[PDB]
Amino acid sequence: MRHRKSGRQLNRNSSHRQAMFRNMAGSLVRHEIIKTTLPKAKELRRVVEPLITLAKTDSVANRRLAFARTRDNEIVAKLFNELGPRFASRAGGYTRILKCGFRAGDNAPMAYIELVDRSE
Amino acid sequence: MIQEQTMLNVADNSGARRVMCIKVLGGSHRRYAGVGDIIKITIKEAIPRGKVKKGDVLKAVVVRTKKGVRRPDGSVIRFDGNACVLLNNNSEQPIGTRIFGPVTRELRSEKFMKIISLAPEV
Amino acid sequence: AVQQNKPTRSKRGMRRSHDALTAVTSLSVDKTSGEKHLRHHITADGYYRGRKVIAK
Amino acid sequence: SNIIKQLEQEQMKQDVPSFRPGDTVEVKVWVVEGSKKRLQAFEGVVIAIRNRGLHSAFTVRKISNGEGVERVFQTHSPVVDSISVKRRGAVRKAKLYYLRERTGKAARIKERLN
Amino acid sequence: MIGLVGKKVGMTRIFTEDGVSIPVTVIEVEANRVTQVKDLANDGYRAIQVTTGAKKANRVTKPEAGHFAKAGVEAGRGLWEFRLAEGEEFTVGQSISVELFADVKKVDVTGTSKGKGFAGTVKRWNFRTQDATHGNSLSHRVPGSIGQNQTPGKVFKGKKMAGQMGNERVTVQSLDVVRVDAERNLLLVKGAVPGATGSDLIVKPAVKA
RNA sequence: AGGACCGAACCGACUAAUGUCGAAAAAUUAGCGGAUGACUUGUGGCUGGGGGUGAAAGGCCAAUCAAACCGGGAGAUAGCU
RNA sequence: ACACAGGUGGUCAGGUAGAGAAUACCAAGGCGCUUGAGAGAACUCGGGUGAAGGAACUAGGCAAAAUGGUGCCGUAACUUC
RNA sequence: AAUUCCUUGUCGGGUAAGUUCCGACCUGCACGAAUGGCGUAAUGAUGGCCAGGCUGUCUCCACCCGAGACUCAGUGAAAU
RNA sequence: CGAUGUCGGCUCAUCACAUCCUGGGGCUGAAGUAGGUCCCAAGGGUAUGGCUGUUCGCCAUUUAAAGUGGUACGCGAGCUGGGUUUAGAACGUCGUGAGACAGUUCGGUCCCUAUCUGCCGUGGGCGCUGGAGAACUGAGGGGGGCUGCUCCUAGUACGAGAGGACCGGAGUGGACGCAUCACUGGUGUUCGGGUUGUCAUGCCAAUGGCACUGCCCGGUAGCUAAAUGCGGAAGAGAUAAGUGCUGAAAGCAUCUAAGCACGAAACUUGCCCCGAGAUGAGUUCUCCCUGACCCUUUAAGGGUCCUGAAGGAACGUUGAAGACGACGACGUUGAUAGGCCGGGUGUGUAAGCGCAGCGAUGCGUUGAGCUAACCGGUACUAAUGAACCGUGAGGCUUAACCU
Repeated sequence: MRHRKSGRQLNRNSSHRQAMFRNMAGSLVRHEIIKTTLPKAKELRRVVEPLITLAKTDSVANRRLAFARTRDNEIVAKLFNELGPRFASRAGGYTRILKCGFRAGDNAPMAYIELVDRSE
Repeated sequence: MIQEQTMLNVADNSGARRVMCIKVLGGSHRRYAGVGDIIKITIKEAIPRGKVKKGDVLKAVVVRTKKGVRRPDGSVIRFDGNACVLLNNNSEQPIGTRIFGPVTRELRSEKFMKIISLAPEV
Repeated sequence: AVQQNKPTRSKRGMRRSHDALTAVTSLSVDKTSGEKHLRHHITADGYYRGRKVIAK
Repeated sequence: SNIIKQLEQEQMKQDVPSFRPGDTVEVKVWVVEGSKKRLQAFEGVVIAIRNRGLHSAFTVRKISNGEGVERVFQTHSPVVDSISVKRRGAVRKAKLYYLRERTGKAARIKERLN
Repeated sequence: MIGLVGKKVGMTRIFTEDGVSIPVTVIEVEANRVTQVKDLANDGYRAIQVTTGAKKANRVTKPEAGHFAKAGVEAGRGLWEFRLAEGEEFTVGQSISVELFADVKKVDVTGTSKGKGFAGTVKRWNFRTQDATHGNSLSHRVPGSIGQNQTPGKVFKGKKMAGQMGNERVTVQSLDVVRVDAERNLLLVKGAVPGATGSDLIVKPAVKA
């Protein structure tokens, strides 16, 4: 009855649920903005935010930890070098959620998740 | 918690080794026996010279419980096993004299004060 | 587990009572581009609250 | 909230010895005998410690004459009296439940003293 | 006798010097401000209407604030009525506090229980499960037979079957009050009152023996 | 050496659940029996309806078996509906 | 009868562990099974865990649980030895 | 007794309690010697009984992870 | 007989009273106690196991009692299939045989997505007559109603002794029911750690994937019981059996015909929940609305433009709320959710580095590192204004109050 319960299943078993966020987070970091379904977007907010908070500091331990999850040398180098200093001042809240339209083919409510900055 | 078909380790010099409960007394359809209750038992394993013999019916008081009891502060006392002390089926007095192992404080009734004196600990 | 006599077309219609869709009636016109976007939804071009939000 | 914690902090006795789950501890506890109030001793291994502030508690396993006896205690109760530690053991786990079935030989906890 | 409206804020245990751990709920009972008094003359019964808390000014609306305006009392979250016991008299604007309960020994708490939602009969009425195995097919927790046969040819009103469980107003009677704090606006009653932590409760003295 | 043992491929089909307008006009899942032999299997032949074959039930003979299927006598006869 | 969880003879068949064509993870190579998105009720199906007791359940230990390997030691009644 | 109607025969063992089970008696309703009789090691997805081990079978269910169920979008049956 | 489809058990029941227990009384060859018998009384309660397929029944042990029956010998579009009736097979008996049976013995397919009525829950529409926001009244309805034991009285009343109260008070329990996680525990495939096999990260190291969460040891919040609190009731009114009182018919007498007073878990309330769709549609408090006009059968009318309020809904963050609706909080004048900061809790001494050891490994830095839902703060991010719906003074008649 999920009283005071967190998380979302997203109609998947745990392992697949976890592994797709490992992929979705790195997909975000490399592109800084992605289009996805709204409930998936809200659950992504509890994943990338820890990483940007992990990149607000810097060490060898954090470099291994942010490599422990997310399993990518490219992303971890994209992290800890640009995204960290770019978000050095913000106290949390590094993502924006913009609700786009409706995915015609499953009628899913899609949305845009991007970084706050995205300065070009 | 002791119930029907529960094997009990004997805890006196009455002359048994293993006993099995059959019927928790005291009230219609009572399903459980705590540390200070009378149960009806049978004898399933006895020493060859004891006061009782294999295949009799009599009563006991379950003195040790793996579930244990709860003290009024919330503390519990959980033993390792389930032990009983045999009775006299009419007079409720214990058969054997020497009682092994510790007993709880809550057995302190006037009708079990004999057992309290014979126990070594607590 | 089946019917006994076929339901009348009248009884058929009454079951279709609560099936009409609800109209939107919430099309907020954007402040700058002026598109007919839904509330809390970006426009067709990617404007929201008077801002090129999508950068696309 | 602040309401419960204010109401709880004025109940915890502020003199707990910091023991560790795996240290042999003697616990002294009150016992009332109708009118006569007496003190009672208890010394075993601390196999489980639970922290909840006021509801913090600890369990002590003592092998009595023949068999083991396990007993928990409300740390902040007036029933406990003195929780004098006896020996700093060296164990890895936080709850020592394997001592429920490892008696005799394996029941030797390794003393720490570091 | 009249009562008050509190808010269930967790529960805990109070150790006595006798070593008796007494579990108690903590209820913050704020200043019950009497809004409006009804009478046998105007209405047909003598009772008062109270309020507690303070809603946001821009949130509280026109009719209710105008209702609060004639009473001249600061706004709270909703109202509650309390039947008088023929002889006690309080006027509009009087601030009833928790000091009323510093004489009583047993109270009654009216609360709104947790909502379990659509709960099965096993959880609702404690029906017995039918056998997990021994060939039992597709039927473990269903109720089973619900009628007799052709003689009644129907199902009697009041069959215990599945439905919405909880989320319904109940009342635990005769809870021993332990300690009545005024300065913290706290009330420590023995036991466990209904509702989740943070919900609102109607507390009143024990009408029962 | 074994109509030997344990056990995959292969073969068979004892127990239970699911299914029962099913995924399927007898299957799936979980465990089971045989598994160098009276074994199993690919290809091609020979035996036919009151007959064929049968480690024998009266089982199988193209989803059909107290007697196949197709056509004919035949619009059989029907004190019954 | 279908873009059907079934059936279909022969050859090839590597790396690590392993007795092994078992099994586990992978190579070569081939695929994600042709409706999805959310929700996280009752109840059903496939499973994981369990305080204390332990067949008291039931037609019946049905099902689950458990035992399970290698080396060495040791091994009864009975027997066609 | 795979056979025994009377019948759950009677006695003994097992059980706190045993219409089933094992041993025995003999009045074999209506066993019997290749329509084979009486035993028999081994063997058996064989019928019945008991014990240890082990457990959610049960006392009494409790919680959790997935597939449906439920809502939205597309397609769209059936017995009756 | 163009199908009402099964014996018993299981789950789940309801009603009757010819009453098993509890309650109230009468009489005795009822001393007391404890029983016997009869009358009144249906509210709640009314075993667990062994053998049998069994209903039944016998037995064991309890309990205050383990009541008799109706309900298609209740219940199989709810489960089971043991019994019993399918095709296999065997024993005995009967028959020449095919087969049969006052017979028993192993094995052996239990189909159905609910239209309607019904029932348990939950909403939409309109009405309630000016509309809207809340708080209650209370018709009526449902739930609930069991009791053991010990002590005080008292070892008193009574008794030949042995025994042994009533009545009233209090404590402590079994079953059941409601409620809640503070404690004791369960689970916790989103939290920490160990470890077997193997693949990849170019290697070692450190991690990650898969093998039922790979196998497991612990474990927060929730949910939850075996856990922890609470309840049955008293009392009131009118009564049954029954006890009476004062009293005629019938000078007496008589519980009764007049009248009058007691008298049960029974009955109507008291206690808790639902409840104004109770169309007889209630009451009180509060807020909002006081437009120009054409028109016709001058109608409680429609139409045109002007105004569209209180408030509501939608949308959005959401919730110890929830299947969907609905319901509760908030929507920047903002702490609703995420994130963040600190704390707590849980797991047990991270990684890297340095020393000793042949090495596995161990010690120091380090009660570290990492922490899911929990608690206190913080607008960093997302809840954008406004729009849409909702109107413009509330018919007629009569009467009483004021020009």
